Amino acid sequence: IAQARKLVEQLKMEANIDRIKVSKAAADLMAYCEAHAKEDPLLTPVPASENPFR
Amino acid sequence: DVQLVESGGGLVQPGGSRKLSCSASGFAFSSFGMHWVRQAPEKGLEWVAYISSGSGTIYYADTVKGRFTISRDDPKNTLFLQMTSLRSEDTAMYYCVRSIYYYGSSPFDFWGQGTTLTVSSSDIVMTQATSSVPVTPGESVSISCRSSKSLLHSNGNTYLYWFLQRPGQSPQLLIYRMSNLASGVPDRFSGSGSGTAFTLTISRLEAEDVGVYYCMQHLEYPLTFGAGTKLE
Amino acid sequence: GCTLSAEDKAAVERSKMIDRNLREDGEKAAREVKLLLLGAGESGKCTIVKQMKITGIVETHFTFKDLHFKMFDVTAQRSERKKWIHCFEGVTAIIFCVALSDYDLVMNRMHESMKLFDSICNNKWFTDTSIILFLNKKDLFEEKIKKSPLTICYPEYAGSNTYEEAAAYIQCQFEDLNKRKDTKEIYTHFTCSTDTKNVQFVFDAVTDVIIKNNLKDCGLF
Amino acid sequence: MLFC
Amino acid sequence: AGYLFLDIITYLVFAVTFVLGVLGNGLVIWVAGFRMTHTVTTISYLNLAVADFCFTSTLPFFMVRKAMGGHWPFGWFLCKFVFTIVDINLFGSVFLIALIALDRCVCVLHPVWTQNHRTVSLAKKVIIGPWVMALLLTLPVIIRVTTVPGKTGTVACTFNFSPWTNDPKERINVAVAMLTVRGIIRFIIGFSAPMSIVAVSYGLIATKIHKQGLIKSSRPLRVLSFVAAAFFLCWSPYQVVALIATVRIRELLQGMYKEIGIAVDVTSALAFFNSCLNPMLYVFMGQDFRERLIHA
Amino acid sequence: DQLRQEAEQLKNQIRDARKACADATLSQITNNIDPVGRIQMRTRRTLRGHLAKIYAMHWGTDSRLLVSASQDGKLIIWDSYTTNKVHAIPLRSSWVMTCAYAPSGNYVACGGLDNICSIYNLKTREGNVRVSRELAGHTGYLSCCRFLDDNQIVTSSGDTTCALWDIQTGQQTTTFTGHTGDVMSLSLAPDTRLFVSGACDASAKLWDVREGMCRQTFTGHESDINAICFFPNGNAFATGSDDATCRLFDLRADQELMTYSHDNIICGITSVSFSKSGRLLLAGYDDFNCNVWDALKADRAGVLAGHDNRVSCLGVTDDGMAVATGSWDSFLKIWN
Repeated sequence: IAQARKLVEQLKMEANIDRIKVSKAAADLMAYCEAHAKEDPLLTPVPASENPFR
Repeated sequence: DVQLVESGGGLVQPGGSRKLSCSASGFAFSSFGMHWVRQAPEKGLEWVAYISSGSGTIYYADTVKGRFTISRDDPKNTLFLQMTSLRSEDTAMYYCVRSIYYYGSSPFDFWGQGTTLTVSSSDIVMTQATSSVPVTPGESVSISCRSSKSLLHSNGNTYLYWFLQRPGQSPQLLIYRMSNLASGVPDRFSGSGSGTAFTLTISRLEAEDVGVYYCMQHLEYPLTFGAGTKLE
Repeated sequence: GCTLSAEDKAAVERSKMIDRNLREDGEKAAREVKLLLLGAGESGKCTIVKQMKITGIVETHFTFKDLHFKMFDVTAQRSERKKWIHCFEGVTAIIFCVALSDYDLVMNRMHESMKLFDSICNNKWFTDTSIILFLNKKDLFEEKIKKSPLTICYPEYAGSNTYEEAAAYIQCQFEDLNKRKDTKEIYTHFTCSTDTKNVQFVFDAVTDVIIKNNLKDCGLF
Repeated sequence: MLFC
Repeated sequence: AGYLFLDIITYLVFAVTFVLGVLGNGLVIWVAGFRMTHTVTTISYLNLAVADFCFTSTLPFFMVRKAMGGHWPFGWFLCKFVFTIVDINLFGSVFLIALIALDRCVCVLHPVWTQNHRTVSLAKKVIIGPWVMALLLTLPVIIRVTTVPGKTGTVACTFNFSPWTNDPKERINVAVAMLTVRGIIRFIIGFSAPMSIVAVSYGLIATKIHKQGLIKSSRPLRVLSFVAAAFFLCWSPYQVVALIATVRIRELLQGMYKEIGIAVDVTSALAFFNSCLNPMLYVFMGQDFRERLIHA
Repeated sequence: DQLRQEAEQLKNQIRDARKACADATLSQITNNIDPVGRIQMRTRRTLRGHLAKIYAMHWGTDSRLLVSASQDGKLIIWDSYTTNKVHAIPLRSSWVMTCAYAPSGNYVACGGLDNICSIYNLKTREGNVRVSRELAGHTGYLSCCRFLDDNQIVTSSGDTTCALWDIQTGQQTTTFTGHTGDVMSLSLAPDTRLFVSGACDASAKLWDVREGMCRQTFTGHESDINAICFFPNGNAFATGSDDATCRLFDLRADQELMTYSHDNIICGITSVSFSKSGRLLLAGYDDFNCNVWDALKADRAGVLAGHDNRVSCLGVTDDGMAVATGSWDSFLKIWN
């Protein structure tokens, strides 16, 4: 019963958490990828000049 | 407790021979590439011989090839320099300097006490003019060393080392590859510059920094030292 | 050689030296025959460790007739067997201890042991790993079958309560859980607190796995 | 291992 | 007597040997050397692949001589560099086959020893054996094989055996003696030994497998039988006719006991042919190597 | 029973709150952006020194040095640009399932089936790497270990619990006691104030190091989670399961955002990692090759085929310039 009591308490003190909106979450996840897009040497391949691994 | 102790010093007649020995302690001697750096009675450091870890590589100064031989005794942690045909230009104090080479290592980091020797009566030139400058405690001084050849390899790392020789002690490594302040050295020191133009920057200079400072080039063997700049 | 600094070249020399030492240590490590010991007979397994004269894995290095076995005891690892079992994908053979006398002690221990054998005999990892099988605790199984019938565990068993018939029956429905009867070989052996017969047996059934691994490696089989 |  | 058809046979055998050998051994060198890792088995199949690849690649220089009649239209440092690269590799290939048979026999007969000592370090130490022995026995080719002109007007590749020319009869005598030495070495150390090691070290595997009943299937005694009988049936006729010629050597040099030359040509075609299917028998008979080929 | 009823009511409340905010899928939002994931990565380097199945690797902060661990019993510290071995650290227990490399570069760590997260000192006055500490408080195999500082490490263990350590003392300053099956994976959000773990009860949990609580729980998979990894915001993370479907959950909104499945692949996902942008998502499968998923629009935008066995570990450099995959064929590859 102690284990069940602790589990219920954990659910109780994690439920009362502020939520956000999925749409804006996905939009933010998109905006970050778009913003730091140019400095990603795997998405936009970098010329063989400053490619340390050649 | 990383002491290195050199033995084999004394007086030798010219044309003779002698065994020098350096006994290591407190470090994994088999993993290090040990050097020998002599020092004439009142002159600057001068590279002598280097033997790698695993004794694969052995280089020599142009002034001792054939006359000198360097070997290490790994199971017993002792480094041997064999000197034959000791001219009068070999009278000097010989040092035991270890150096381990990997990405980001700290070569020439520990200098032994160094044995004294007496004998009865294309290379990159590193110029370190202005051999002496007066020093006021609490000030800041910058020592200048210059290279004939550009010390900036294509790898992007400039192979410059800065050694302080305390009065009557063994030199402590200060800066490796022109910028990295070596471990155990106070923050106030600093290095900077580009190929063929160097500067060791000290801030808030105080006592127990007096001595003679040397520079090294470590692109190509033989390593060459500056004439040494003195503080007083 | 060209375009390499002095330090950038001594670094490579150190790397080659490191590679030398890795090759040496890899050879010295591959020399050891790596057996995996596992079996729900905890008393059986500790006794077996006892005859093999020398907190997680408990390696037990021993040596016999110049082989260098290395027996890993994993039963202290009380977790999900699925997640670490593939670490032993290359063991030479699995040792398996089950107490014979526990045929009627609780679901009876014999059934738990045979479920374990069936599971560990048909992993996608142990499809070529011969399973040695010790049926230890024989001596007291003798008396305990003299008193109690073998039907206590097997309702379908129909035979005399003599020791021989019961023992052959036990070996039968362990060795018949082997689905892949053409690849794996289930070496079996009845043991007790008796002499070095036990290590003789493990050597005998690890030699026959070295032979087959050599034939497979030479493409010859 | 080659005649002539 | 129809011999033009037999010459046709030899030409086609050389052709197929060249093409298949170059192709297959290229694949095997690629796979073993680069694709897979390096085990004591792979770095022994690789050596055999190399030793046959170089020879197969140099086969067309024999095709041209056969087509053009006895004549070498190439330089001096091709008659010196073809015969050497052929007799290194036709002759450290038999040694590598013998070594693979011996390795298999020890891997089965002495599981304890090969568990303790058979490592890649020992393989690299041993593998110098076949090559050094091949070099040592091919020194005669490296020395006395200089191009010689023809009396009718031509230039061929043969053995000088007397750079000093004092008399035709003395030349014949010295050539005969040295050729007899060469033939004895060839037979003994190239056929008697590797067909002793292969036969013995596969009979021992057969006895161990049947006697002790380790294998339910019969495949090992079939792959084994193929890779032994193919070696025998390929290399054997050439060695027999070669010994026959070495016995009847003065006479064939003196322009009679004819057609032994045709026999030597045709059988040598088959012996060379062995070097093209060696990669099939050894490497591409196992499942792992086939799978690596397919994946790559 | 009454406590079970209360737990069911709380679970219903949580599912209702989750459904309340689920206004739209991320795929709908990203339907209006350019699909530009069509990429080819060529094996720039192959790091070959390990003699057994590589189970883990980690990157140094400089994106130049990487540590790897294997059943070989060794822990090699490599130089990427030159394929050099800076160190090779012989462990006292071959069964290693993890490794970490401190953000300062000073130490490494190495766990496994022996339950001890050992820690090695690389910068020392002698020339040798020596075991500075051996953290011994777990009962089951350690699965993942991540350095927070030079003094505290977090580790996840088959005893269903994770525990932040304190290396000088040797003790656990915290133990996180939430999961129900093995815990197999770990990642640290960039601020290192929190971290997520993916256990074999097909769940993930959002821990919190200084507190020791468990704030969030994500239960989208249908089997165990074999690898987890944050999005570089420290805002979302991607978990790779063994039902062949890695998923991108986000810390906010408490819920799945996207599933990266294709009926062609059915093998389980062993590794998951992102790339500096986050627009690209790698993966690593039992079916011998990676993938490259267009993280914002699930699409197999390229394949890192080229490994002869299962890829067991995958790491994109700190600067983003390359991705290194390890695999049970004992080769690490760099795919710029």
